[PDB]
Amino acid sequence: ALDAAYCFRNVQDNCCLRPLYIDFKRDLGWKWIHEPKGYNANFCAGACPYLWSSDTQHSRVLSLYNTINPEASASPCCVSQDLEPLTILYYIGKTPKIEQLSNMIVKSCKCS
Amino acid sequence: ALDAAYCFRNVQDNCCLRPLYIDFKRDLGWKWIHEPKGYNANFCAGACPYLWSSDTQHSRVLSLYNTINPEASASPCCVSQDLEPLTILYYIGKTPKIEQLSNMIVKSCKCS
Repeated sequence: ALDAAYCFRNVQDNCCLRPLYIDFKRDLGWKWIHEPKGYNANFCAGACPYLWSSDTQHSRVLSLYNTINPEASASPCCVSQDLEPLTILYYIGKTPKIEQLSNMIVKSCKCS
Repeated sequence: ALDAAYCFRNVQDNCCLRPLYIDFKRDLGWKWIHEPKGYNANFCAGACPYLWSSDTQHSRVLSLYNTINPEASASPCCVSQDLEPLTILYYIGKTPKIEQLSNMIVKSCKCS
């Protein structure tokens, strides 16, 4: 899979999972989230050559088209595949609010 | 939607559907497909600013992160949303083969 095991601690140009830890206050200026203070959002980035983790038939065809005609700028894109949720705690005055946000953390990537 | 109505015949920088007709033989060198001779594959391309057709919570958060820190190269990507199939006819010797390929044509885009 295009996951941490394959992707982290390898520097490759093709589509792969890239690590990214976001500190809510420091990076986004969100001072209102109480816990957690940050999380491993991660992201997907890299080239999508022919048949490299192709999502659909369209990704397969476009990955071949883009190899032949790169000027078209029609390459498939390296995007999230598997994601995980994140539970946050924030206050609303003194009313503690707990919310489970789905699809917050990316665990694997694909060429779509 | 980020579809033909909004996107074609407008030249915008943000994520949008882009037209692309592929001629099998001329563009891909696939001489073995009998009908159709080509089709409207189309593609998705363009910038993903904060909240522009955000797919998941991760796309929402990363679109804000990328606005503040563009060097990170962590932007969400403009990718297919709705797709359509395409039926092709090809021969295998003199055995006509008919296949319906799913997700061949892109009709709308999203920032994922």
